[PDB]
Amino acid sequence: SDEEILEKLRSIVSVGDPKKKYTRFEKIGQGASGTVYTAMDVATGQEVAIKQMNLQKELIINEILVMRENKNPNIVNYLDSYLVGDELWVVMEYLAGGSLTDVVTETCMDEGQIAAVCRECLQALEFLHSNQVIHRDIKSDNILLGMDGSVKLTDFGFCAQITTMVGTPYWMAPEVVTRKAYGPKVDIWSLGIMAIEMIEGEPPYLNENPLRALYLIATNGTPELQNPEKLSAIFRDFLNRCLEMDVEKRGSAKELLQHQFLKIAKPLSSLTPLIAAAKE
Ligand SMILES: CCN1c2ccc(F)cc2N=C(N[C@H]2CCN(C(=O)NC(C)(C)C)C2)c2cc(Cl)ccc21
Repeated sequence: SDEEILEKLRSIVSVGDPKKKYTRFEKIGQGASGTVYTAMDVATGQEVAIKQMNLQKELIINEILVMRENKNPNIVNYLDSYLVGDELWVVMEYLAGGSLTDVVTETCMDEGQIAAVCRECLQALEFLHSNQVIHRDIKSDNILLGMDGSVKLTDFGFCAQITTMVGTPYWMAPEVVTRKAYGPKVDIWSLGIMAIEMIEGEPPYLNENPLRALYLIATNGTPELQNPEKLSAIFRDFLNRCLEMDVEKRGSAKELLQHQFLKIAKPLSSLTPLIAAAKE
């Protein structure tokens, strides 16, 4: 029953006032789905991320329980949740070293550094997909980095869902653009686009308006590289497996974690000078 659901939700969310438990709020994102802030956990002295969502309920209960019971080092993990009147606040981890967008727009990554990042992102995807969660918004903006090179996937555009056109145009799979065929493989396509961001600094068609880019992806399908000859055969093979037109042929996160390209990954510490240079 209706009221028995609101009482179950009230029993699952954390006790306390998040306006008192968190301080130094700084708005980092906003859209029609909600607001994202960074904040300081008063008790722990750790920087956190907080998503605030209004009325837009039994699904909420299972979704909260799933993220509270399932943790992974390559995602910003659920820390707490609160009901503030009609709003639901979700507190999760945060990394303040910067985003992969900062790194790719400011610095040049080598194949060893791209392989390390791809591996960490693939581990996050494998975890989410095993919990029937499809991200739908994989892109460099959603990869937070720690100063030590640690990698955490976030969902600050509110796209992830347990299995309306969702995502960011340049990173969308063709089957999402043409028929909204969401599935784990759209995250693999998006990772392939993010791997292109790491080589060229941008996804394909970034110079075009986002709506035209949809028409370019729907017609071109598998995007072409500017200078493929500058890449190893193993990296090129990894990209082809991520950007396969055939959904079935496209590699899963589990399969791609076995790819020979990831075997050349440099330690995550190799990203620290890029993070530092991208920050300033
Ligand atoms: C905040 C942790 N979080 C997560 C981190 C980083 C990400 F990139 C995605 C992501 N999304 C998850 N679940 C989805 C599904 C439902 N949901 C969601 O906020 N539900 C409400 C609004 C709270 C009810 C997003 C997720 C899934 C698992 Cl198994 C573990 C942690 C998760």
